[PDB]
Amino acid sequence: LDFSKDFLFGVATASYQVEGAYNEDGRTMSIWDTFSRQDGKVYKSHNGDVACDHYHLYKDDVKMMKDLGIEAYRFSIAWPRIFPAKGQYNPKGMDFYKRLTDELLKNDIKPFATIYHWDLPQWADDLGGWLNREIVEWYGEYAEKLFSELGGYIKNWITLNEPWCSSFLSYFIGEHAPGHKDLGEALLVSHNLLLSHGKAVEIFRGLNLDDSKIGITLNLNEVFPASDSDDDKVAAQIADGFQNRWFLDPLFKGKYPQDMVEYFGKYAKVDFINDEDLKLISQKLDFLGVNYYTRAVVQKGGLLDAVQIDPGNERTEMGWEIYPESLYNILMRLKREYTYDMPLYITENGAAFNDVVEDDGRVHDEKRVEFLKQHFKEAKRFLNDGGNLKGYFVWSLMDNFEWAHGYSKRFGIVYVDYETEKRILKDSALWYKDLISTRTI
Ligand code: NA
Ligand code: NA
Ligand code: NA
Repeated sequence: LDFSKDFLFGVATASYQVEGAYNEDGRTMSIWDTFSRQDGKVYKSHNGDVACDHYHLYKDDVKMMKDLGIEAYRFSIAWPRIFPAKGQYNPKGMDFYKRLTDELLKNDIKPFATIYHWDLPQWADDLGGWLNREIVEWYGEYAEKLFSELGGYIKNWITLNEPWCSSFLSYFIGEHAPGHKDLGEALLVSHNLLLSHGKAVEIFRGLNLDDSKIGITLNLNEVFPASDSDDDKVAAQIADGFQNRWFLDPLFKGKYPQDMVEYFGKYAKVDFINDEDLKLISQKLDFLGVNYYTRAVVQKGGLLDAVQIDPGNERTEMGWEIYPESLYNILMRLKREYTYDMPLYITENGAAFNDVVEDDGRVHDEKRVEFLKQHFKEAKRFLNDGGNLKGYFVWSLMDNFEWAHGYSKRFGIVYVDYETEKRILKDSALWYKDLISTRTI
């Protein structure tokens, strides 16, 4: 077999992107409910009030996954369902994740739970959010409650999804909630996110849950200089430090990357760095989840102003270059520089294309079939070169709410007709079903 029977073929979603039921069974608003109601923040003022209605349709969706042969399901847990007010636990919110995970297990699907996938409760943001160091304790209490109530259901835990997005994209670029534009704030948020991750790991190890694993998920790219010039080499180094090393180094080396500490320090405070915090941040993990989509080609441009070059190759509807070799290059880089023999999962990879249901009732998404084929071939090549890849989760199970793009970008292997909430298997889902069945590519 190209992929062993123990290899996990998975799919992934996130709570606010698919669940809907935004005001039901005690759920209160997250920063994204609020953000999507602010004019100009989200495409056509789309929001996740209803999304895919997965909260109500979860049994049908699990049956769909079973019929595809899905072996693992990565989802996130909505903090505002579990603690809809500070210190106020909501058993009805917990009950959803129990019946969801009970359904998954009874259909032979391994649950992978993301504790935080960007839907911070509005009550927490009103108290300062990720800028308030006290969030470390709020997050730890939330995580401990999940570990204690769901530890018999879920054995694979992910603390945070893509902390680069929750920090720089949300507080510096301002495209994501809460939408600040302040480099110093983004840097502090990145530190408090990592410290909160560390607190959850410390709680996790103290519980000593049998056969349970914990990790984190990072979106990673590969940065190419546009030319062999020294200017473009420095630009690539900064861009690589900004996207990848700012998170990889504290997690796996116990130290922020010094070139970036000095670079950022020309523009903002970096005084949050201290030894005690970096010891918590760098606690040993059981696995690393890698979210990979594309590379960047950069030339010198100013503060983080590298011009992004278009190398003229095929792209997705996001404008992201289709460059499968960087999946292998990034996995090898981790093996050789950061994670060594530690298990790796691809916790997201996928693509947005202009999907259309044709008169035959089918979605002939050939470009997504070819995209996934090329990237799974690179995963296979990593394995046959000795990489410790344990699974691969396609983003996404279904079309969903794509953050600032609303519903205009479709990432699913399953098409959702939002008017009816009908699920339509795309050709990529049928291709994936065959890959799982044959384990051959
Ligand atoms: Na939602
Ligand atoms: Na809205
Ligand atoms: Na580790």
